[PDB]
Amino acid sequence: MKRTFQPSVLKRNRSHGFRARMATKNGRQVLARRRAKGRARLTVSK
Amino acid sequence: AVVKCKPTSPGRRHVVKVVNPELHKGKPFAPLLEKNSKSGGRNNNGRITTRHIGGGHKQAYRIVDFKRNKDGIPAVVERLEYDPNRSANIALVLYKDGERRYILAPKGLKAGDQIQSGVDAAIKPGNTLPMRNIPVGSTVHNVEMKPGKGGQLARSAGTYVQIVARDGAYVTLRLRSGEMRKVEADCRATLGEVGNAEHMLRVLGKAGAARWRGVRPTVRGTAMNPVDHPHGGGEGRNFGKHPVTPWGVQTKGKKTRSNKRTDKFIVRRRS
RNA sequence: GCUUGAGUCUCGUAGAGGGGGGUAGAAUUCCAGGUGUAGCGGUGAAAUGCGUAGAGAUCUGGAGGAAUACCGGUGGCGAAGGCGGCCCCCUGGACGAAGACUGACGCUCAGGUGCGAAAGCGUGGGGAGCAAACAGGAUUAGAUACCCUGGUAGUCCACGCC
RNA sequence: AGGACCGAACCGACUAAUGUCGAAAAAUUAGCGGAUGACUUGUGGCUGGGGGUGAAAGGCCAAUCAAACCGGGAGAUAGCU
RNA sequence: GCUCGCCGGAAGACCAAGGGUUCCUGUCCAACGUUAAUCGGGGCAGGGUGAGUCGACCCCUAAGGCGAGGCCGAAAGGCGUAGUCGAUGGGAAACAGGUUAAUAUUCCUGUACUUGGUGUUACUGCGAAGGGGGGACGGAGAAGGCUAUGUUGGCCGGGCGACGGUUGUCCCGGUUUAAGCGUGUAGGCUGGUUUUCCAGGCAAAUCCGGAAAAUCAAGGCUGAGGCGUGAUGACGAGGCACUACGGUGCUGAAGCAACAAAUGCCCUGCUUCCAGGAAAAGCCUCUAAGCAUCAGGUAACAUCAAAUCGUACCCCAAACCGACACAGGUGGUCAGGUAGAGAAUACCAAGGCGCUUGAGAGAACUCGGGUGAAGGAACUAGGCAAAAUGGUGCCGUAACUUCGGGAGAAGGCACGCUGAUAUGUAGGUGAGGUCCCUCGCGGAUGGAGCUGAAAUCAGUCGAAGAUACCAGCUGGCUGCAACUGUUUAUUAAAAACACAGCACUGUGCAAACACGAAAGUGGACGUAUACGGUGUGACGCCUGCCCGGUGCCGGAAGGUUAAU
RNA sequence: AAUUCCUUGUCGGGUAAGUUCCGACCUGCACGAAUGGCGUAAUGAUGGCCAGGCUGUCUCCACCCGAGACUCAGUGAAAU
RNA sequence: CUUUAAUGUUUGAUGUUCUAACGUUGACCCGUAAUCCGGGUUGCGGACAGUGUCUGGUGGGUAGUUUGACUGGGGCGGUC
RNA sequence: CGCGGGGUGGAGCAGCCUGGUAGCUCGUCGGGCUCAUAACCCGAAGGUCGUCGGUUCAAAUCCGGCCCCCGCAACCA
Repeated sequence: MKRTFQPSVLKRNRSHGFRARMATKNGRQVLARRRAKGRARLTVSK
Repeated sequence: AVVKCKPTSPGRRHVVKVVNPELHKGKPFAPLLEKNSKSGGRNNNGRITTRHIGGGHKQAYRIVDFKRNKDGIPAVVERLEYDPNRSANIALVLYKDGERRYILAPKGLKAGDQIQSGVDAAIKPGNTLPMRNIPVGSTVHNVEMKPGKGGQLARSAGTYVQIVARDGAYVTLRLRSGEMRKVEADCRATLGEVGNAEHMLRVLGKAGAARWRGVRPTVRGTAMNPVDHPHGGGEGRNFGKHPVTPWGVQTKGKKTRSNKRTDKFIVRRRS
């Protein structure tokens, strides 16, 4: 059958990107926690 | 007229279409068109506020001159178009100054007839003039609610408003639903009924006929499950609760008239 | 060919003949209001119904639908069914007067075609009054009847069927 | 002309069989239904947790739905094992 | 390297998406591959992606998102105007061949095209976020004119043949050619040109629209293809030639005719029905605020610039998504020969594979299949499974009906090959010749060549001629739902849902209702022949009795009755 | 009867034999008129029954052809 | 004490008129090329409507919950 | 088997609850009306209160046993 992941980098960035996060307080708090945990892949990018 | 197709296929045996030879079989006037997006009954938030809205064939909005803000100028009917948005026909009317403005097409009006707007016009079907000059007991359509709004009532196929009495600054109207109403003395009305009078006999025929029109399937309340609708549940079609709307408010005979401001105008309510 | 048949033409006569479109007064019902007050209404009697939340009664005004007193007559018109307040437009038939004209084109008519009370049916409007079915009150041995209070279809309208 | 007939592409999934620690966390095979429409499909957006959407099964909402997932109250509570 | 076998509307050849060097070369074999491995999408080192014309970026805009002020909200934040983003959309311009171990419409050869900056010359009124035109559009269907493309014929070149015949109506291979420019065609749309006037186009206008005269009868626009040219050029079978034996170098014939013909193009057409079918810019055009010995606009020409990013390979799969080298899923484009209605199917071509475990044996039994004595559902929950029917043309065809159907009802007949009719007909296509002409890609006539059904008659072969693949099982009484359709993705496709239609009832527009603490939106840029809710469910004949209880509409006097 | 428990009710047709089916009889445990009643051409990957055709479904299996199974070499699991 | 009359006065209940509150999702103009919004003129309604606070009623639209035990297995009956 | 109600003149049914006095309609008998019937009018009579037993001064009644009728229940795996 057709699975649950038909990737498209445009939609991937439009709803999970950096600017996608830097738009809401909820988003800015998520990016806040990534730095708090000292993560390398803050968000999905290249 | 209202022609009926032969039963060559199941679903074609119950179709009656109104064919009008006066309809212009060409294209609409480009300078008076505007896009119009269907919404499926979604608000700003995005939820389906009103159900049964979707599908439908893409249409173009023919902006119609309701106000008739060009008084004292004669106008000639060029062609009878077809406006999908309206339930009635529209008439391409070109004034004396070389300007085309769409108007609702009255009953007795074919291609080639003349009309002028204002208090100086002749009492003839199609002319628009303030009600203080219109004879008491006349039959009009497209009555104005406000002196300059444009015409709000009786603007559908074959729907007219009968003027009952003219009392000073207020004229007692008699709407289609039977409700008597008063309106200002300077409001504009339009003689005769609205054309496309045989619209009521269109019997679509197929389920798709209503589908490409723009409506959706309405699921009955007895069919739904308990949490989905006030009715639901039961082992095989069981009812027993007083008929209510999808939100508990009891329908089938409960008045929801609550305006309080227009109580003063409404004389004799529909009975 | 002729002319007494039949038919056409010149001029008038009376008419609820037919269709569409307008309008008037009487009367009823209803709606709001004023006056005013205990019955009203009903019948053989009575009861249901309506009324002190104030009817009936009377007056002012208004919305409406249908039907057109008197004239009206074993009077008139049409093939028949059938059709009457008044008015306009379209139009048919009938008869009379004096002559002219075509010159038997006539009589009837199985099948075929059209029109055709009322009731009924169909799509969409309208609904005052009247009124099947229906409800109740009486009548009665019983009353799914006659009588009485209400009341849907229908009766009205345009277009079709029968 | 047609929600028209027959029949591939396409979408769907009625009967049977195999498979059931499979080739595969619903598929293959032999056939079936629709096939100009209420059709199918690509890309891109919108509606969200007592909310959404629903040709309505209480089905569907990232292999999870009579109330999703993750973190936090929280070492919840357990006369029970 | 030689055969066999398999896909060939794919298991072939290219883009988009998505991956991220898997592409190519040399070398290596511990680990990976379900085995071996000198092999490889594995390891190690190296090489490879070349653009003014492709795409993106860029200009424009849809859904929709964000959104200065502002409205609103306990804060957060929500909504939204001016605006600003946002392609799956519109908008400028390139084709052929050659070359690499891997890149090419990007490199080289040849030949062209588009838009701006700057400058000279000759002319000349130009000039906006404003207006007008343009862009600009639906489904379905029919026909004509063509090409891609293929078969055949002639031409050129090779061969004339390892078992009988084969110098001939003989066999094999090739017979390719673009963009641009020029002509402006089949065919499509629309009547042209001029003068005057105007409450119109929120200001103006010579532009558009409108109303009157004049004059001619054609003008303008659009437009695939063919033909010239591009091109005495490229490519080019096959030899000559040197083999590091992988291939290279050099040379080079013919290169035309007819016919068939698309789902491609003309067609963003034409006719018609209805459910009535994006926007904005580029582009063309008219002016205002103004600026005019200017600036600028138009045209020819010289010249400069056309940046940046992607470009390899996989792209119906061992490289994406399914944990895997997974019998699965994934949009678009080209898509040949014979038979055939066809992209079905069978067999083949181009091209690419033999699916990463093999070798013997020939037991029960399981899965996938074939045939089957006599019988024919006696099996069984039940004809589930298999079998059988199956094509075209023609004849023929019931009950019942809403008069469309039922119906392809059922039930039958003819099909091969050859000859003749007729050295292939009907018919289609159609050069040469002839004639005319408002002389060109013209019109009639004319008929060669090419191509080509089906039928009639006769003959002959087989047990069987729609001989294979492909390809309905039919009829009868009846329940339910009218019907096409939808639904439990992963056990339920149904009599459940929906449906057109009917009924009741709500709503007089700042509409009822709905989302939302609110604003604001949807309802509707619609307004009672309209919209919402509910019930039923085509259509036909109907739809009877009850207002006690419940709910609801109305009436308000009295009784009771909160806050104050 | 998609509704009848008692019931395989009773009668008739169908069959050698019929708890199902078709058609009627009304004693309707407990149908019934828009939570619609009664019919109906057509439609149906629908429910029930019948007749023909057709056959390995079965009577009763037999043989044959391929893929596993058995044997050999290599690699090399699992629930428990 | 009661029946009651004129005046004054005290609050309240109706009806009508008016304009200044307020509404104006009417017309027009300006900020401004901007259908939002604010202001300005004007027309129409008009001390209503609507909003806050208090209050009665309706209220499964929604939320948190209870609905016992013994029982010769549980339910029903029965009983405490 | 259990729960609840019932048994009353010839017939259909009150009264019972909250005990002492049994009522209503049709019906039966007799009379009248009419030529005769019915209908109608007048009048009287007519009931062991299913049955047995107990309690009370007193029982159709209140309680319990049995017979009969009636509605329901007669279950989940």
